[PDB]
Amino acid sequence: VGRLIYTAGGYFRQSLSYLEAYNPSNGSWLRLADLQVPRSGLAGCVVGGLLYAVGGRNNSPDGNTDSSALDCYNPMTNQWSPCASMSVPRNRIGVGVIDGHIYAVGGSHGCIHHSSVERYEPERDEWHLVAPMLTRRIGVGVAVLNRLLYAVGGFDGTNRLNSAECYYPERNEWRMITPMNTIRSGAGVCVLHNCIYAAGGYDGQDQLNSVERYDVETETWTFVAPMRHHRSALGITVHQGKIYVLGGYDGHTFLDSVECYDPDSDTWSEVTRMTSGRSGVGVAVT
Amino acid sequence: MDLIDILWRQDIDLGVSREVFDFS
Repeated sequence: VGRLIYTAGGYFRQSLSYLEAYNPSNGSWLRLADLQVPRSGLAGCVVGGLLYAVGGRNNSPDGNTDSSALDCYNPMTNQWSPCASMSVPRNRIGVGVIDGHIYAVGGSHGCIHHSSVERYEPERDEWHLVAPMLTRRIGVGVAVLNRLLYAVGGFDGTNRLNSAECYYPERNEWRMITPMNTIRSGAGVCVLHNCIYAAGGYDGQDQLNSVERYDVETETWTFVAPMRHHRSALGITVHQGKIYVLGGYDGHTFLDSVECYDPDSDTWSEVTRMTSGRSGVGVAVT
Repeated sequence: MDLIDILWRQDIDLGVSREVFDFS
């Protein structure tokens, strides 16, 4: 009956179509309706109890086609529906929700690494561009806290980034925040107890296990306990006050590992694994 | 610095192989 963690898409041998739901109360997994088009490097989010899958790329034996798609999944009917596509394809997109609107941040289309950002209004089924980031970012992690949206890390097409910036929707303005301690592309970014977390990622050479968090009051990033496994392109979400990380690539393997961070004890637990290893998933909870 | 290298570097941290981006 409780909230489930949804994982959509991803990569193992080619881009994937899986939608599976995880119940952290017992570690069980439920396979649901496949996405209509495989994609890796997508994002997931939830608005009004509906799951959305946004952007990515279909890496298949035929091509490497970037996605502009937005698809909506209804857990009560187990059906995927197409929504309006974005202005441009966005592989390695970041997504956050403010007041019921979905913001699509950065990502790539062919050789283009975007700084542009657009927002979707579910009640009108429309996307419109808003102000661009100060930095081109793909592989960027996004989280929203008290109606400010953070874009953390990523890759600008030449440099992996430690920098981060914040969007102020009432001013349609982006402003740089303090940079992270570590360069991270493909990290998992989320918010928990008024801190923005960046877990794992890739610094240009190594997949990382380290985790740091940005305290909005102090404006400082501080390391917390490292995950049990190094990973980039991991899914991440918060469920019942704990962070969950799912899958990723560790420089050797496609992980099926899921771990759960308890912020009181500052510890990571190995919980029940994915049904198969994969990286570049979209995740959300409801 | 060619287009295969640029596309692959967008997914290198998923663990995707460069070979996946090269079609003859």
